[PDB]
Amino acid sequence: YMESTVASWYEQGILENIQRNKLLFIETQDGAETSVALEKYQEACENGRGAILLSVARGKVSEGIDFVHHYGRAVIMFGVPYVYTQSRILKARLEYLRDQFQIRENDFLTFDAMRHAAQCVGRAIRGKTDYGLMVFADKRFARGDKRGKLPRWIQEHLTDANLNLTVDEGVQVAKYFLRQMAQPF
Amino acid sequence: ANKELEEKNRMLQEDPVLFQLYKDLVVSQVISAEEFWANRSDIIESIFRTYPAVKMKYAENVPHNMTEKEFWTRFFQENSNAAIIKRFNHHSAMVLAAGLRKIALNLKKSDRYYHGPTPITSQDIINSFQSIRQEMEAYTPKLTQVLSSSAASSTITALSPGGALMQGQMVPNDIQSELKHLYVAVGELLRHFWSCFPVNTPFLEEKVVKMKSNLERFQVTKLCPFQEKIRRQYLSTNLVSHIEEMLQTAYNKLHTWQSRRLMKK
Amino acid sequence: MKLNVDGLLVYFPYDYIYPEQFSYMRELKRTLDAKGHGVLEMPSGTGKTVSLLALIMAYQRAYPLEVTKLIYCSRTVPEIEKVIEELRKLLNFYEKQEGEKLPFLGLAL
Amino acid sequence: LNLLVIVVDANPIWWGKQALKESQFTLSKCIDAVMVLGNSHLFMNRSNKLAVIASHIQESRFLYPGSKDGKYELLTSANEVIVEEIKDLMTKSDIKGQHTETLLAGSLAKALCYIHRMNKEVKDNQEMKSRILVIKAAEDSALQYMNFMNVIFAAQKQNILIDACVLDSDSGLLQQACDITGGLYLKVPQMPSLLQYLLWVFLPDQDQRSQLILPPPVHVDYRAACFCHRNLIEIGYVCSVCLSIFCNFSPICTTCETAFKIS
Amino acid sequence: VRLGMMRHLYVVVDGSRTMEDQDLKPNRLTCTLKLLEYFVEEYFDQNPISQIGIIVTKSKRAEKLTELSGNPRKHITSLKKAVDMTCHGEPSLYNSLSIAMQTLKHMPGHTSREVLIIFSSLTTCDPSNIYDLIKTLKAAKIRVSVIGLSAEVRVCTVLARETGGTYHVILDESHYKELLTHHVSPPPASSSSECSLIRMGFPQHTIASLSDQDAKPSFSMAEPGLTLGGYFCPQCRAKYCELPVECKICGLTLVSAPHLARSYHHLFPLDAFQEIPLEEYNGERFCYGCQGELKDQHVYVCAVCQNVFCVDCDVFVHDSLHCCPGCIH
Ligand SMILES: [Zn+2]
Ligand SMILES: [Zn+2]
Ligand SMILES: [Zn+2]
Ligand SMILES: [Zn+2]
Ligand SMILES: [Zn+2]
Repeated sequence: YMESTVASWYEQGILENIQRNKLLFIETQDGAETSVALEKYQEACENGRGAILLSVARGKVSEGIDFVHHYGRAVIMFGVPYVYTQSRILKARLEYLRDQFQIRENDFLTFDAMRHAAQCVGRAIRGKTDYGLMVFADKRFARGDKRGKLPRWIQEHLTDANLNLTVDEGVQVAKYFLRQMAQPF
Repeated sequence: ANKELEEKNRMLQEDPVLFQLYKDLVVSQVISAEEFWANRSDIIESIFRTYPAVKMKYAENVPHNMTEKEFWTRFFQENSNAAIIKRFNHHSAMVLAAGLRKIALNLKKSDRYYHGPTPITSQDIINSFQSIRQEMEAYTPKLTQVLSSSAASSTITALSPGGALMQGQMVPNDIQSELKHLYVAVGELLRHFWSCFPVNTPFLEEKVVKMKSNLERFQVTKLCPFQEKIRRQYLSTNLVSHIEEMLQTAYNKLHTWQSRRLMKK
Repeated sequence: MKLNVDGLLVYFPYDYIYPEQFSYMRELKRTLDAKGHGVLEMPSGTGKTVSLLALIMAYQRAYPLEVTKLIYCSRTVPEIEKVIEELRKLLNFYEKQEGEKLPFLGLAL
Repeated sequence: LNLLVIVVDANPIWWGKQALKESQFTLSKCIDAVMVLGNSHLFMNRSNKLAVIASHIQESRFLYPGSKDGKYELLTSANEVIVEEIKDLMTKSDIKGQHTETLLAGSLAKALCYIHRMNKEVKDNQEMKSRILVIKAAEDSALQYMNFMNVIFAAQKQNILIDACVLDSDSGLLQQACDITGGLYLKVPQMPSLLQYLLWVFLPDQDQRSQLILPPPVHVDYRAACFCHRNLIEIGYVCSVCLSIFCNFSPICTTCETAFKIS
Repeated sequence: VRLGMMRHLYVVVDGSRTMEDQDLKPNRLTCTLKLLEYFVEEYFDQNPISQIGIIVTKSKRAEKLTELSGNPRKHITSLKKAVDMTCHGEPSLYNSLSIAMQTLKHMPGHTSREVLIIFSSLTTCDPSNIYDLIKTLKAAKIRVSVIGLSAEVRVCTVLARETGGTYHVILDESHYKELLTHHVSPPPASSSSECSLIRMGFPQHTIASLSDQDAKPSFSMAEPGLTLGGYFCPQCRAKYCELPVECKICGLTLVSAPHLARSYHHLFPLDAFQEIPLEEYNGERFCYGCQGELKDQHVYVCAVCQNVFCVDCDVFVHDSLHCCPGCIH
């Protein structure tokens, strides 16, 4: 899915504009390329060029890496993280949970998505009270079930006013929030 | 390399004033010109710095029985899907690599500010105080006392242009440019002459250049008065003496500091 | 920074703790007192390690027989290195407070 | 509109010296002339407003915040209030031999903040062009230079014209003061005929001052001196802390105590 | 706290594309330039001895819009000209800081070299890494205090804190005014800062000696017509139209006594007056400062004169006059 989206953006002019605005780095399955790309991403973050690191939620990089102040400032989540519905291993794992312990298949699937999203979006608040915003570009997260299964600390901060902001409105509120966080305590 | 010649060619006609003054220093053959200087697309470039492969290809394929339009055409030209991601990763890495080249204050005297650089019996106060206290027991005499016609007329006559308290030529135009040019020349050479004059510079290699500049002062002021003579013998009006003060004061500083140096020795 | 926790008094190296830290410590002490397995969540990536370690050390001092030792597991070795750094800082703080070495050992496999 | 402020230097020592001398000019006549000038200023237009300040060794006091003789009521009130207050101030005054020099910087500071208050209160629709017609009458004090310079620069920033009208003495500090803000400087040598000078040189406002012939400004000697013996100096050696004009190069300036490093 | 009276300040303006965005009510670049005109005039009015320089950076290149000078009007004209600048390209902190460093490297040690980067586009495309340039900046003791716009840039944060400057982000236009007005004042001198005596020259205005006898005609020194009188120099002996100005020959600063006196209030800051709302046995209805009735429940008093001042009086005194009227007595 990441490759398809990247290819579509490349065919259109959006990707070139993104490249002009800020450097772009992408993740790949091979660990060596992942490590090199992340090493360059750190230097880009240190410098004023900036960087946009595209990765996969299930990618080992997402779990291994930890984002701190001036690292992964704004965490973008493109789509709810769901595993493919064809891998037969998950079919056993899921239908057995339905049969025993009485967990609905949809319930467990949404839980597996929300837990993974929280894992991959909760890094920006590592410590030392370093500001940062987590934007989820998916109307599915706006659903009550996803919000309810979301961790309490994120959900309570989340409000109905900004629950389903348009793209432009989200951009404006992000700019304003960054303004507020820029100033000292 | 003839870097000096290249710079002279570059500034020969691009900047008029610089070359005008530099030439003027030689027109009368004042001094050698060596001391003058001794003392004082985007897309292709981006690709050039971006792709080392393109740099090597350009070096090997330098135009030879081909055309730059064809070279431009050659630019744009799951296996392909992964190639795009790899190409962005490599291209961003290349861009980044190209951008990455290998006391609390305390004081003891504050009244000095209260009286800054600006410069500057007992029974008399008592007498004045009592007299002024008794002065104004009567008020509102404005009807006649404040002013009188004779005094008013005297004041108006004083305010007249010939009176007290009220005291009361652009004929040449072409001479203005010549005077400006001469002043610019004087400024240009006085800049180097005064560059290290205020500093003592008690060193042999430092003092050599002040000695040379001091001799250059004589040599330039040798030619200045001839142009002064040419200008003077026109109408004997609107004297230009400010230029003389600069030269005479520079000479006074030179001679006084020479005497001071001899005294120090 | 000695916190008069409900169960006992617990040392803490940093100057201040947020109310969520108080809640975390009290709930954790409740679980240890019940001596029953439980699960809890804390947002901060860092700070939870120091609070948890301090509470466990204080509980060990109060009831050494109740808990034989602490087995603290982390996802990855690069991450557990940060945990051992936090534990070293806490031990240095406690050693300075006490004024002498105590029979306490902590290590990473 | 225009807000005029008359800062009269009514120094009891000097004016009483005149009284003892029994000279023709007197503080009563000076106050009457200032009164006539203010009355004429308000006479110019309804929107115009005025105020008056006196200047004493101790402090400075404001002299200004029916038709018995067939008079304009407002100007009658002005006459009565100024006469009563000036007589009260002159009659009541403590004696302090240590301090006798006339105070002017504080009076000017009061004038400036008063003008600021009036500018704030007045409606934004009408623009106010304030002016300060300082009338000195005695020699200035050396110790007041710093504060007087502060108030002069504040006036420059706030766009108020200090029109000096020194008489019987030429205060270099005051002429320097008015030169900075562009106010006129007139030295009347005929004290009896002072009011004619006001109704010509000072009375016209900044609006019409440019389109009018007035006495040329007096040359200002912007002298500098070292802090040691108080004398003119053309080259000053200031530091980066004191910002003080000094005599000659020294290892360390006394007013700084800094650890200057030679080179 | 030691303060550096003389400071050479460079206001680095970025002609980035992001300046095109009209986040503020007018265009961002136009607003910045319009307010920076006021900043320049006020900076010269609050530090005559100091001088300023503007570097405009766009399209990855930095150009000196105006060299160091003591004339506010020339810089104001440069600002007005730049108002119409195209505003296309990308800035380069390395290029801008390198130009500023090249110009400021030969500046005297005693003066405080300062840079105020009005950063608009968060991106910084530079030929070379800026962390290396940070070391040279620290070595050269050039203070750099960035003012970011709509972004908390990390590289500029480290730049400011490491080099000793301060970092800020614009909350709004009103806060932008406050930020620049605050930066107007001289910064305190730190341990790295050093003070040294500086040669100074005080000219005197001169005119025709007597009825244009032995006159001193001259045009100017940086279409000037003949001038009967003007300022001069102790050493240049070259006519100068306006003061204060650096010598074109001597290299010595020419400046009059009032210009120096304008900066004494910095050495003598006014202690804040305690604000007491209640009357507190203050039976004087008229405010001493302005001789006006106190229409609000607020009063200010000194620790020496113990006078009474209203809100407007205290605000004006602490803002512009920089001295207490009654407490002068
Ligand atoms: Zn001396
Ligand atoms: Zn000093
Ligand atoms: Zn000079
Ligand atoms: Zn008041
Ligand atoms: Zn006071």
